Amino acid sequence: DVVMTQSPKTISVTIGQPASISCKSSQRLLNSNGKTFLNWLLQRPGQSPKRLIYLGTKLDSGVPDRFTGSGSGTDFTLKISRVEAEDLGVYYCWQGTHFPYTFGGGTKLEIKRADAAPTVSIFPPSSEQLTSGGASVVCFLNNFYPKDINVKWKIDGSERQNGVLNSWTDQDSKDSTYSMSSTLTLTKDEYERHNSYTCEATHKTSTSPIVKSFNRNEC
Amino acid sequence: RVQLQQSGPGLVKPSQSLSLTCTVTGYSITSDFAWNWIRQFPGNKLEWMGYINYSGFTSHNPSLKSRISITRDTSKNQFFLQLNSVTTEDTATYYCAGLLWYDGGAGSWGQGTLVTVSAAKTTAPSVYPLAPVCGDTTGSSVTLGCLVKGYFPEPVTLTWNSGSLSSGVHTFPAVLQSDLYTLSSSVTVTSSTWPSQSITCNVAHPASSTKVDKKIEPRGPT
Repeated sequence: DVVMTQSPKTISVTIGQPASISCKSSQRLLNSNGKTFLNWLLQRPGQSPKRLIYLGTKLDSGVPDRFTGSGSGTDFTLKISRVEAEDLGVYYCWQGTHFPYTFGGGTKLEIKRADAAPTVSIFPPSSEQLTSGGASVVCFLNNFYPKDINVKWKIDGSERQNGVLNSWTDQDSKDSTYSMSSTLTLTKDEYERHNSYTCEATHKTSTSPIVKSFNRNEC
Repeated sequence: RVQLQQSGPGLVKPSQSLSLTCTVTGYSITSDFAWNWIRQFPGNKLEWMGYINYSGFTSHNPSLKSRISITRDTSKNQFFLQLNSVTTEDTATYYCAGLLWYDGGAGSWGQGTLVTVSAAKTTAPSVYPLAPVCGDTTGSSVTLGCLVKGYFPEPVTLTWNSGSLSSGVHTFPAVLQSDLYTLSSSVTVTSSTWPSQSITCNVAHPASSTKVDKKIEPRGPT
């Protein structure tokens, strides 16, 4: 099967700057009638892949003319003349000249922006959940940049590492930031035994962590 | 223009078959296109499965040998996927996608349908309100949230105020543990608007036919 190799794996680009990414195929993609079945696609966060370029060099239907495909034979390039935040996502190449048809592994376009500290919010277990046996404490770390961040949980000032589950959003095209949710799950009985709960976020916008806490049984 | 939509069961037991439908609107399936099935695994990995074209001719990936059938019903303007002998390795988002036969142009994909291959039981979620602590409501914005816990399989849908509240929302990828998923969502509004303008998270879990509309009540007197 034809191997489609994309590089780089990821690219970070400031809004208004160009981008270029490469797709190299293990066999030539020209066919016996002069057509090159090479497409580029973009998959935006939470969407299906969508058309961009086809026939190697042709803009597909309705696609912004900021996208240009070039190349022939085995070596293809996608250029964006000036990046917009909504261009972020994973760009794929695809070949339809040689059965079975194959896709590249994807190049992720990230938008570079100014640093932003997270907004940190902590939430106690709901009364409804406490009637059930379990107790989840949730911390949101929202709208930060760059994407690396660390969260630490404390119960009555002591670090708790077990029972924590984290989840991360993809980059937002509206403000080019990232967000994270961390949930600490305990039994209802262990939660009701302790008093203070703390979420600490460490990020490069500040030298000391951002700390949000509550006491159980206080509003 | 052509529009595609997948449908079919989202949870399949190991060793049985997945059976999906693509409904095409805006174009006849007997004209111009190749009608493809493509699946996406965790990791940006896309696999072409096969097509049936406008004349009924088919082709499929040798990676799926003997397991795949792609068919059509022209009276319904639909085409179909059957994949038998499934295993957990077939858990993927399945897409239908039409590309023109002549040039590969005009590619149009459905929204995708998750198929989970698992023996685990369907379980409806509990939807818990995340009400802000008093001390974090005195600023110019306030964050609230919703915790959707203990469901299987994916997906759920989650909106705020019936989709009328869409800015300032972060809905996070679900986490799986012990064959159950947990998802959270946050929403941030101008603090002076709350609690005068209520905020409700609307959760639906189609696989269990369950909906929860949970209004977020302040901590403190309500």
